[PDB]
Amino acid sequence: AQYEDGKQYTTLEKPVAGAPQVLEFFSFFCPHCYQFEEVLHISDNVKKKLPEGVKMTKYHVNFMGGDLGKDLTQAWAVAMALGVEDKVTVPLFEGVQKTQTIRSASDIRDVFINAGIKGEEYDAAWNSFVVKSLVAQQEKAAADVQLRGVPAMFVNGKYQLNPQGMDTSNMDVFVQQYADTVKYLSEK
Repeated sequence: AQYEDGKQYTTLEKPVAGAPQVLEFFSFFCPHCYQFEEVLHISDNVKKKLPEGVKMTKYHVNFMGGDLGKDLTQAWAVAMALGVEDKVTVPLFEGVQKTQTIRSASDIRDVFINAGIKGEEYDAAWNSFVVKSLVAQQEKAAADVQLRGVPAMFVNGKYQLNPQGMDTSNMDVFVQQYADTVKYLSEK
């Protein structure tokens, strides 16, 4: 067919029940993830082509970047709790990979301060049990799919996107094939 199991996507031998409809995993340390966010804007272009009533989840992972890696997963939980993802995603990517000015939890916090989250509000969330359960949700979702690499995207806990099977001569064409593939899998 035009979309083939094993080509633009793969099928989980062990499907995950009750998984989110579209579930993306990334790391602020991950070079292709930087590309997906800052150059390709994958999450956004997928959103623009997803149907009605299909919600999108994006989670951070621990397995890159050691101690700071875990700090960033917790920081992403803060971002989700406060709803400031769109304000901190770029400065966190650039802080880790471009300028390399993120070297500690305190430097992560600075990004949120600079984006206008109040210090007391950040520190309260950081230490909150609401954020602890969000960190657990992130870990469990990754565990559920045996996640070993990023970026990764799953549709309905059953299908994993396979971008290596797509043409990358043209960025925009690549993005639409990716988005269109997510839409296809979504309607499966």
